[PDB]
Amino acid sequence: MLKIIIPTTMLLPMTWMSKHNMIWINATVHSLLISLISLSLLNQLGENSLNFSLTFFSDSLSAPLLVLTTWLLPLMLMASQSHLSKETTTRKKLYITMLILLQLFLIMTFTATELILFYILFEATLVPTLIIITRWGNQTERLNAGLYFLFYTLAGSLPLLVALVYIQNTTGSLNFLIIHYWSHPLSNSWSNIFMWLACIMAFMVKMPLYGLHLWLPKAHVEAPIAGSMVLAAVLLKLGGYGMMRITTILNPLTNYMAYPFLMLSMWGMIMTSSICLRQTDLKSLIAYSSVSHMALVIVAIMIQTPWSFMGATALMIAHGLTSSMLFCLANTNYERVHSRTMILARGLQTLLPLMATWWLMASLTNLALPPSINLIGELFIITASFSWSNITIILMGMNMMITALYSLYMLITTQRGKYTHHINNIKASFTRENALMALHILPLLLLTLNPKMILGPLY
Amino acid sequence: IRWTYARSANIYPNFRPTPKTSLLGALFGIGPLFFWYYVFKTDRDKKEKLIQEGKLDQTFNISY
Amino acid sequence: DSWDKDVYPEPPRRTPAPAPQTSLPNPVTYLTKIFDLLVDRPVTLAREFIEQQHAKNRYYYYHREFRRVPDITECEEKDILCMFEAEMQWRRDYKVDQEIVNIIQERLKACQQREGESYRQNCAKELEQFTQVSKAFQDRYSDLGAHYSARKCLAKQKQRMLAERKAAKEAAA
Amino acid sequence: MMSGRPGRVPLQFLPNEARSLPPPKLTDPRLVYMGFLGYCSGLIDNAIRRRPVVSAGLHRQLLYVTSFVFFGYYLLKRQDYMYALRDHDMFAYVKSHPEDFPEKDKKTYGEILEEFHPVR
Amino acid sequence: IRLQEDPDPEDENLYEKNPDSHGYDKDPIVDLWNMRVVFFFGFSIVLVLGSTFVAYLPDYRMQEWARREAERLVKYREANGLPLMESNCFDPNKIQLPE
Amino acid sequence: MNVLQIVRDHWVHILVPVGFVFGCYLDRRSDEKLTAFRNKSLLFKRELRPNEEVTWK
Amino acid sequence: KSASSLLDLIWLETILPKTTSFIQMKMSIMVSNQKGLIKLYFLSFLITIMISMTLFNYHE
Amino acid sequence: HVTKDMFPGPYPKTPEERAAAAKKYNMRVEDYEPYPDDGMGYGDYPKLPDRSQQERDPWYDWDHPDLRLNWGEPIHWDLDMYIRNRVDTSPTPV
Amino acid sequence: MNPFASLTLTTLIILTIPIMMSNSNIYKTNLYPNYVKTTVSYAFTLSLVPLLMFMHTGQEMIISNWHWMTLQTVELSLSFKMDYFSVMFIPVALFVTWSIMEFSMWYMHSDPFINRFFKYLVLFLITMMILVTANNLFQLFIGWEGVGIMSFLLIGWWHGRTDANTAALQAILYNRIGDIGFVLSMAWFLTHSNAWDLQQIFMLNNECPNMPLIGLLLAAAGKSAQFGLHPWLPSAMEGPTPVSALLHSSTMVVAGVFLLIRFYPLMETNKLVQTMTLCLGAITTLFTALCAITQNDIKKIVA
Amino acid sequence: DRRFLKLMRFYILLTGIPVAIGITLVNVFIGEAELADIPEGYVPEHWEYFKHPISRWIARTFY
Ligand SMILES: CCCCCCCCCCCCCCCCCC(=O)OC[C@H](COP(=O)(O)OCCN)OC(=O)CCCCCCCCCCCCCCCCC
Repeated sequence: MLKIIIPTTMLLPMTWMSKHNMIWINATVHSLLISLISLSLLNQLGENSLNFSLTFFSDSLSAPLLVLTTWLLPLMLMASQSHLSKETTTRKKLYITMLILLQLFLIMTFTATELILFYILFEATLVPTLIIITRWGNQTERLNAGLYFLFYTLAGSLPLLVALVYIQNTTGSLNFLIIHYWSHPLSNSWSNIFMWLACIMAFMVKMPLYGLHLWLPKAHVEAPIAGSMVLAAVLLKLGGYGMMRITTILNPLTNYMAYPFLMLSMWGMIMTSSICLRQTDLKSLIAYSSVSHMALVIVAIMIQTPWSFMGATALMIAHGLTSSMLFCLANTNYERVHSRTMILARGLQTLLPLMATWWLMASLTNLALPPSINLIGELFIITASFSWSNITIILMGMNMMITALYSLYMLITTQRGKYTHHINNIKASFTRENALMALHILPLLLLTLNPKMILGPLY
Repeated sequence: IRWTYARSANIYPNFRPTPKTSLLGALFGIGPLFFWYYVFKTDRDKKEKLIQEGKLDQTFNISY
Repeated sequence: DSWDKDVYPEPPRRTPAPAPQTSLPNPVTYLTKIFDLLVDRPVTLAREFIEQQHAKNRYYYYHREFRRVPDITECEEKDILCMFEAEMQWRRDYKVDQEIVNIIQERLKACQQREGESYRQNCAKELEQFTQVSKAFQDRYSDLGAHYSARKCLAKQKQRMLAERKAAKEAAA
Repeated sequence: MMSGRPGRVPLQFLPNEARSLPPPKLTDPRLVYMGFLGYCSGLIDNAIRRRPVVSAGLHRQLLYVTSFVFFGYYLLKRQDYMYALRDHDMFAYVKSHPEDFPEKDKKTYGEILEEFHPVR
Repeated sequence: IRLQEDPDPEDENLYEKNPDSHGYDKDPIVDLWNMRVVFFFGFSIVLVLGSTFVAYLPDYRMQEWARREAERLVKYREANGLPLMESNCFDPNKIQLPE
Repeated sequence: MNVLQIVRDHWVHILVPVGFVFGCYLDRRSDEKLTAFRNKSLLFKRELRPNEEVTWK
Repeated sequence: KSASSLLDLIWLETILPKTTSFIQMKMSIMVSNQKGLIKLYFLSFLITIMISMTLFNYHE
Repeated sequence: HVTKDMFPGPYPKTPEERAAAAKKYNMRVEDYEPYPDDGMGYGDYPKLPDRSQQERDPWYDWDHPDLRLNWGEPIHWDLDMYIRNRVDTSPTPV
Repeated sequence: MNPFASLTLTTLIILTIPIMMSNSNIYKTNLYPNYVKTTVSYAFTLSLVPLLMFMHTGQEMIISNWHWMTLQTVELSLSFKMDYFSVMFIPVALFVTWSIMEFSMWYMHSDPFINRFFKYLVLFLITMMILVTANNLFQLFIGWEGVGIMSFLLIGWWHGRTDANTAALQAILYNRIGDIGFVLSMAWFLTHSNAWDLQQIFMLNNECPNMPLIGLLLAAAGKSAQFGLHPWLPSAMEGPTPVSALLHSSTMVVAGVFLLIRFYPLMETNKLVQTMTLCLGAITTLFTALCAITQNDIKKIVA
Repeated sequence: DRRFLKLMRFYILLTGIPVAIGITLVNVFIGEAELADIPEGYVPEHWEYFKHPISRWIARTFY
């Protein structure tokens, strides 16, 4: 699988040795090239995963993530074109290195064949993002933003490490294939429930879980524009991809003690969606809506119904995209006005009509309107939950109450309505914003026509 | 920007753990959760009381 | 008819014989006559075009067949070589078993619509034959979860097996 | 473990019986990474002394990689030797001590009874 | 003065310098360039040439293999009257039921 | 146009493809490292043909 | 109120992050800041000997 | 332009900070009624009567007639709660 | 067999053509309002040709022109329930739309977004008549929100009006309240009857569809504006009188009740389930007609 | 705004028409596969089993 790994490793000499003017022209022109190279990984067998080597392998679950990450990397490049034009060239090369290194650690992480190799490359991603969030951030609190990020993720990461080595000494291998074939029932002993607690709370923290979610509002809001998309789009989803992987040996204790988490997600998803409708900062909305959708997929894995694993993958990519346009859009209002208050800028179609067109179709994508894979994945979660419990619908049905209650709400107060006559700052839309808008939303309608590949391994 | 800082930032620097704040947090935090736990734990086992000695309909339920 | 009735049985074709005792020219028939002449014939010739050009070269495909492996039952415990084959074999059977209830569903789907309100009795055998397919499908696969496995399938099969074996002994009385 | 191994000679980088093991290849990925590590020391040295970080002191860089490769190559010989030594008394102990190491007549899944957990 | 600091710089509107700007760089020749890069592969071969690749996967997950096989198997047991697939697959002959 | 400037403007481009095709080699190089069961997988013990050597490279 | 001001902005942010970070902060100065006079330092060494030798009695 | 004072600080206990916080929200000294101070987090912010943005004078030359706002004048903590699109606090005939 | 399906399937195709000319902007501004007028008009006149087949033959038939994916035992396919309910609803519907949008271009004549409006009407039929032709309940749901989020856009024809934006909020809210039961029916259908096809749902003979018909009854309450979720039509009148005439007179409100009559093979199976339909329906008639007894407008009384 | 719109479809159509005419050519110029039975003599290659010429093409070179 070094088809994709090495050219990204080499991309660091590429950007570092590139000339003064190109750099970003260089950075994109080859990151797109790597994207179609990673588009090859769409070749799955039925159920036997693509085992490329002893340490690297991929399956129907990992591959959609790989294409998401690799194709994402050009997007923050062009997204960061505006924000970081003033800075000198050397840090420009360093910033791209952080982006490439981040995507580098992502692709190996999703493709590791040994659990600890996944873990070492799991939390290896906070190191570059901590640099991105803290150094290149904009507002003052960004200092405390990074601390909240790493400490939250680490507070659960270390228990996983102690658990992982324990399984190594107990079973003899943490490799996905061996642990899957030699999967054994995790008994109900108090020792084993804490083992389950160790192997789950790590992903739950950066899931996030209701109550264990403060980092995203304190990080995504003050993260740099490029950094903000990457966190929500994919760096949310390491825990998820790990979660469906480690859940092969935690049975049957999962069906017995997932209730507190199924609780905290269900109430949290309504709670997060409701508070999402009542923030004064637009950037907090995509952050709070993100966890609301993200709280949904934790429900999927807990019931571990085949249908639940169906929508877990689809919603992951769907939301992972969905947060991307909104953060891109929410960015576009910011630097134009140097504020993230939706109240300050209202009715932008009277000034930016094309931006509004992109705004609404991303919004209705967040609405989970079929045939978009946002709904079908999200819908499969509903069906699995009903199989788990018929009553489940009402609490989550309350989530199909708040989403559109806010997901069109900023539309009618950011892109829709009248304009304040004092902001002459608002200007025409540079084609970059619409162009990246095109590569952002056009895919989601494209693979909508063909949902089986991003459906997941349960096909 | 006085309002924006107020609505988000000023809360905890001015927050004080009064007894009523704990009660409201209880009946809006752990409280509603236990509501969902008791209702969801019940029907779940109520379903589990159905399957074992065969009193549940599974004529078409082959998409578990 | 690239398919065949043994897998896809369909009701026989019985059409009425209209006797237009009326005098008004039947507009419906004239709409067909203009339709086949104006619409079918040109696209048919285009369809007749794609025939012999497809006939000037006809590369053949063949079926992909797999030799039946020893099952997990004879697969040695904790063994990893012959576990591979039996796990592969079971999952293909899993994918196989989904497509046959699909085929019965498709047969079920066609039975109602093509037989109108008479499907209440015309699908009586079609309705009954699904139930044995579905119930046996559940006995093959049920409550296996996302991480289903050939071992777990046998564990369920065993779990049912001694329960009925003990019940049969109890039924002996 | 193995400082108490019989015949062990302290202060001896590579003992004689180590040579019976396959010497690490020149293109061994771990070896070439050690060379890549030597390269990375080259950039930093030019960086600390604020010299052209890519074209200054190529002689320094050439020494900075070759020295890492040499100490690398010898280190991997020792690395393989200890793992081979650990695997040696490994199989010496299993053969000389049969009773303490039972080989259970493991039997296929058709004869075992693993409980099925009905998930839902 | 306290902290000697520069005045806050004003946003450089790309369109005022060249009113054919693209939000890519100051220099127009590189600016029109950066479009021809993204409006190259980005939309051209990642989406369009990408779509034909992903939409033309050779038998992704062999669902057609199961299909024609499912057609193939059902006629066999329907020809000799067997009720196609059976409640159990690991047939009773080779398993070892306890006691 | 002068050869030196085209090197001094467009030379980092030509390295990304060869970096990729380099990877293809180790992917091929990795393949024979684990031949192991060469034509003794149960599905694929097809009888050897003299024209070739084994089922796959 | 119940969403941001009560629970999210305060309560969940009070229990785990603020309180635990306070605990680190609270007893740091009890253990980090010390008087610096030489006498008490070796005086502290004293009782360490007995508790090691007598209280838990690592010898037994 | 905005360093430290404008943002809410503590609850203005004393009359001196009562007047300073009244000046902080550019209101008069006498009409300044800060929010109740009991584990509430509002502090400097004043009590705003339930007057929605639909209820305000639609014939006034508002700087922002979107929700009938002006420039510089104080703003309700729950402003977005009661705006013309959302819930309204307006008189009814009965 | 040769005719019937291909003709009406062309109707779905041919008035989608105005849309992807509109995106390609091959329309020369003022030509588009008349251009779509023509295409809808032939879409009418062609729709009678399948209709004439129904008066004489009376036959109906379901088309599955595409297969989306196979969820193990569920193979979602592009299935169309083409029948008497489907075919005859076509000509009456869009001829009414063709009739009104002419009155629109005379009325709606000054706002320079004539084309943007007219295409907005054009895709509106596309989502409508796919509901009445849809066979799998998923396809019906696709059109269910399709009209719903598009009523939001259409009634919000003027972003200057904040009442319009306000009106859309409850219009989507009440519509969203309805489709919760649609999800509930979907959830029940996907678990219990494990199917999506309307033909499959009824032909399983689910004689105890308590939870589904509760969901469909809830679905009507939003779409068909029953009691509780009535006042969104008193809100949707703010959208231009043409489009208000087009959507919120009888063209997409009936989709909710048409859903129940689609489910008629299982709608009336439970006598009790019938009962609160009469209950929900009766209170609307008393309440809504009471409201129209005094209305100082010319829109509320009709609604 | 309109400039970005027309050229973005221009670039989409730039490489879209060649694959559009290509996909039309393959199913109307060089045929589609049909089922057969191996006469037990020719070793069937992996890309041979497949339906569409492009499907066998991609499998032959990229699989
Ligand atoms: C395969 C090898 C690839 C690398 C070697 C070949 C590179 C050229 C490839 C063909 C390019 C065709 C278009 C050429 C336009 C030239 C415009 C021009 O002259 O710009 C020059 C200028 C730099 O200054 P100067 O060179 O001094 O000239 C101006 C002096 N006043 O201003 C500039 O900014 C110059 C920028 C021009 C960039 C041209 C494209 C570079 C990238 C090409 C490869 C991209 C794909 C890589 C992978 C290919 C294989 C898959």
